[PDB]
Amino acid sequence: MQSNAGEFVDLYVPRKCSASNRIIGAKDHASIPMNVAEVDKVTGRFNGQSKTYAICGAIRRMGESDDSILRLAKSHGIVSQN
Amino acid sequence: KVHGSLARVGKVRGQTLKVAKQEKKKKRTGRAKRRMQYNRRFVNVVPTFGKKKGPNANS
Amino acid sequence: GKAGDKEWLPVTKLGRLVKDMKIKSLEEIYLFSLPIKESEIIDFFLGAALKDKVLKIMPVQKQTQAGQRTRFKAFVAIGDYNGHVGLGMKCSKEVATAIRGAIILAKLSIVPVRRGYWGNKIGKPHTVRCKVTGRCGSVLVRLIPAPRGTGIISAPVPKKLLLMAGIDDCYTSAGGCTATLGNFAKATFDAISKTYSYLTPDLWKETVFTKSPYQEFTDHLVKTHT
Amino acid sequence: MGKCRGLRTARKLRSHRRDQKWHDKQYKKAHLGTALKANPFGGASHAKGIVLEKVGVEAKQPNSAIRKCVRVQLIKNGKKITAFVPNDGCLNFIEENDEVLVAGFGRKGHAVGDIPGVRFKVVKVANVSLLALYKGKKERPR
Amino acid sequence: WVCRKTYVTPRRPFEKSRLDQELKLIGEYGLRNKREVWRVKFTLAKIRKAARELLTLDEKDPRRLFEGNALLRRLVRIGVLDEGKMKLDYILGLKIEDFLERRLQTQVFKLGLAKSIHHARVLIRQRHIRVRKQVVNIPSFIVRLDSQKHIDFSLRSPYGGGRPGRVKRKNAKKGQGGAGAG
RNA sequence: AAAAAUAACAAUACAGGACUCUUUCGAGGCCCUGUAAUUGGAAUGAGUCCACUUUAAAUCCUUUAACGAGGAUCCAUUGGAGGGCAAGUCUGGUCGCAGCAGCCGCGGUAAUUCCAGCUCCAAUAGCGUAUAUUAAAGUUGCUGCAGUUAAAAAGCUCGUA
RNA sequence: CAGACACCAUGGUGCACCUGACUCCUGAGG
Repeated sequence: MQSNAGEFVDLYVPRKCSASNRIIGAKDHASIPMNVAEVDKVTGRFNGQSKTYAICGAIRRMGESDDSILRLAKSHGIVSQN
Repeated sequence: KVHGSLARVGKVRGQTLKVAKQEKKKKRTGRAKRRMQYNRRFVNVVPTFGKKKGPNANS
Repeated sequence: GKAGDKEWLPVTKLGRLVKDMKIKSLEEIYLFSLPIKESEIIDFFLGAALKDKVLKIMPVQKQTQAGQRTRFKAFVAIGDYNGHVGLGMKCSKEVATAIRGAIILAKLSIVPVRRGYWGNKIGKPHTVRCKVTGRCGSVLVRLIPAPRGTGIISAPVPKKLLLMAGIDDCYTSAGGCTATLGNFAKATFDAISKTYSYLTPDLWKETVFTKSPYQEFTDHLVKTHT
Repeated sequence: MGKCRGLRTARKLRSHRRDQKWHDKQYKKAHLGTALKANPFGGASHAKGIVLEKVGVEAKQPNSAIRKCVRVQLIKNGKKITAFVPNDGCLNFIEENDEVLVAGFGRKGHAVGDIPGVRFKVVKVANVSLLALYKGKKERPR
Repeated sequence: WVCRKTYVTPRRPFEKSRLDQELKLIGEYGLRNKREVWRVKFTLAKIRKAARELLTLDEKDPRRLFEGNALLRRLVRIGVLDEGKMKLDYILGLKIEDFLERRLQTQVFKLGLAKSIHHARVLIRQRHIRVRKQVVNIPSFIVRLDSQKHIDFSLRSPYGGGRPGRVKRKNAKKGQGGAGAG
């Protein structure tokens, strides 16, 4: 949370989400991301360089999360048989 | 209830008598006394002795 | 005479990283939103300028099979004056024991409270950026930001919490039951924490998310088990 | 909640609030003038009367004591009232037809302590202050 | 005609920690009582409210401009506030101490003939100084900038020079009646 | 309603802390705060008072020759100290008696609530008390109330204002 | 489930109680 032209107030900058556009606050439970490994393709065999999605308390308790992850993953690629 | 009869009055005061200590010193006037409380409490003897203790406590 | 001691026992990845100093502050942990189940982590990063205030020492009871039984319920609040605070309740057989456990519980629960401004933007935060409300049992405390030099205008029990919170200027109104003190402190505790939970337009700007310290330090944290 | 809030409903709010105001006990007693009519304070603050008689009152439980009151008829109000006599062994200085200045207690319009029918306390005996007699600043002139 | 109080009474009569705070201010700045502290509390609260009002007025508005400048100028004249800061935001940050420090008593300590925040007050009240060629008998006063350049002994205390009263002469006759034996 | 006096400063005798010396103990050391013993100069009007002033004429103020502080004094009070409530795990006395007590409650013999004394606290030339009204009180709820069960939806529908 | 199933009233009281600082200090040596 900035003050003025871009002075830093603040204790830290929290994680956000894009499955419901709501911040992960402050020490909350059921808040974790999900590193899917990339594969380099064509020759196979995992190469880095994680794709990370941020999952909040809210989505998980409302049993959304399964579908959400696929929408997020597909939209930016890449998984075989899409 | 309603009743009508007074009985005993000033029973305790009929056997307690007052006495006096007089003065070594006057009980202090205005500004001087107000200043004196702050000095006696804090600037003396800068507090380092004891804890959890009243100004008239026997605890 | 008497003297303290300290010992570290990890049962989890987080404890090992803290002592090894791959984590240097609680802020990292809070950001990742991972639990803290070891008091030593808070002690190691701070362990100084932590004031413990016992809010009440009040007893409660239950009736046992033969005559009465009674026990002491203690409320302890902890916090630095830099924007971190905790609250812990413990009930034990004696007064001393109840407070001793309560302190440990208070440290564990330590949570960041966001600090902001009334309208200012220069000279560093003196209040909160948003009005935050918390409810406990039909008591509602509403914190409203106040400008500089106003001071904390609150009842003694919420005022102490606000002081630790780093809110030096605040208007409050509390409505509901005023006889109950454990509820009053709890409701104020709910309110202060809620500042991070508010999304401001200064906080909109988005981030690419953690890759988790568990995954990244995985190799490091083989010691005899990952 | 439960109220009207249109664009012309000023009149309805204004009168509804007025109508409901009267329910409250604290409001009603004062506004109907009941307080003046029943109790001698409300429309006065202090009142002087002549002592009718000295009463001993074998105080209603809880608390076992003889409370000891005086009965006073107030000159201004014209009402007979039993008033507590405070201070230790201070009953004594009251005499029948010797006046007293009476004032309210502290509940206001309602009985105090463990004793019903008393809601007033004496302040001066012989118009020269019971307090001053008790301390011994001043003497009883009568 | 019309009259007004210069002090304020807070809503809680016993509040131990605050009472201690107020006693400490009295000690530091040599005051008579809590009423002296309340006197500053009343003034300071009004200054902050003045500031706060101005600050919520629209900018480039005659009323905000004219009264803003006036409030600032007054606070700089008495040397509470400095004009290298000089806006509403900074006025809010002022506290009770900042006023007390610019009083006549605390200047009479800082230079001149007092030895303490005790002594100073008694010296002023006993007319040992002029501020200029003008006696001042009031220790709670608040001097302006260029009035701290003229605090000096009086000609009506006869040490530091001045016409013999009856206190210098009293000391003379402890040598001519105490030691003169008559 | 306004100003804010009824003493301020050293000395010494002590209780103390930065500084120095000493292994430490201890001692020196400046700033003093109190508490003795009294003081030493040094000050000021409260009173007292020629003179000048005030004013219709006066008074008082603001002006001043000559006077006015070493102390239990030139000598401040009014309530509180069980809880709310700041300050007695007081000492004597009483013992559910006298009283205390807005309210909650004390007192029936080892009374931290009484009655005195002592000490301490709070405000301080003011403070206590009674009472009206206001705030707190979102316990009248426009902003901003509650109505399943805590006080509270008309038996139900039509229906005009 | 799918055997039998009756009168019976009354009665009083108090003290449950609230704070943290590890020595038997070793005492030939130390």
